[PDB]
Amino acid sequence: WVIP
Amino acid sequence: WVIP
Amino acid sequence: DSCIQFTRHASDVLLNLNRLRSRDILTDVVIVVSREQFRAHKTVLMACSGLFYSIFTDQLKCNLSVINLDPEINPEGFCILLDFMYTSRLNLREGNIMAVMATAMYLQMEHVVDTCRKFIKASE
Amino acid sequence: DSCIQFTRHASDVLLNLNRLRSRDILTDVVIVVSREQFRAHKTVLMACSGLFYSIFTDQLKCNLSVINLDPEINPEGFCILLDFMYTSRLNLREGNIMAVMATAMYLQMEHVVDTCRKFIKASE
Ligand SMILES: O=C1Cc2cc(Nc3ncncc3Cl)ccc2N1
Ligand SMILES: O=C1Cc2cc(Nc3ncncc3Cl)ccc2N1
Ligand SMILES: [Cl-]
Ligand SMILES: [Cl-]
Repeated sequence: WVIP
Repeated sequence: WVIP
Repeated sequence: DSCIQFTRHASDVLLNLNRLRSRDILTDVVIVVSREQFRAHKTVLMACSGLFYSIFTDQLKCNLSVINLDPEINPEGFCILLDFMYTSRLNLREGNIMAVMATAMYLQMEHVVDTCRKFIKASE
Repeated sequence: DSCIQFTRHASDVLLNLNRLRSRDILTDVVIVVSREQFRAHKTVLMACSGLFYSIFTDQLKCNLSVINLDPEINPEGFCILLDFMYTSRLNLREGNIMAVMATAMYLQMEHVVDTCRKFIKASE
């Protein structure tokens, strides 16, 4: 999971 | 396009 | 093999599937949640959820145009997860994390359940 | 928004769509090419091809279960492109590049047409  |  | 690969292909496909959802094009099922209705594509739901995969591979249920979820399922939690299915983006907030995790456990969306567990553990 | 994003989501969705294709699950159309038949999902074809997008948004053609391609279309070129649609992998070879590019131009798959043009230009 990432900060888009 | 890339070499997978 | 000796294939070449287009890096952005999978993302562009999902973006186009979401555009079809937005315009209600070729949607083939309604998901009913506590009298809130969500139109979607069976194949995308199956591709994202172990529950929908099991439902639409069933010889009788594969032909249903309406699926009613368990009354304990929260419509907002479902909506957030449906958006995630079609975009890879999860709108996870302090105010919705419990409903989102409960919905992801029911829908069998393991990666979502994993990030919810981690975000909850960080706040304890 | 304040969404989080699961990097591998789009790829996992496409992988699952290809598994459904392999097992002939929820395929809803046959594409006929020079008496060679290919089963697929209308939504995936639309997501990948300007031609299929135009065909299945047509109020009459959206309801067809069989689509016949122009007789000039090569079945191997189509097969390679159908595989690309469902995997992001293009099996481009000296022996098939002309048929693949001609098929991609007809199907309106701009990124494929682009890499074929470049691979052809490198060999001249
Ligand atoms: O967490 C998850 C997400 C998910 C998706 C599916 N889908 C499929 N699996 C295998 N072949 C085809 C499909 Cl469509 C099954 C289980 C789970 N569990
Ligand atoms: O090269 C290409 C690939 C491609 C895909 C599509 N598909 C869609 N476009 C917009 N909204 C939904 C969909 Cl399904 C249309 C044109 C082209 N041209
Ligand atoms: Cl997931
Ligand atoms: Cl393309």
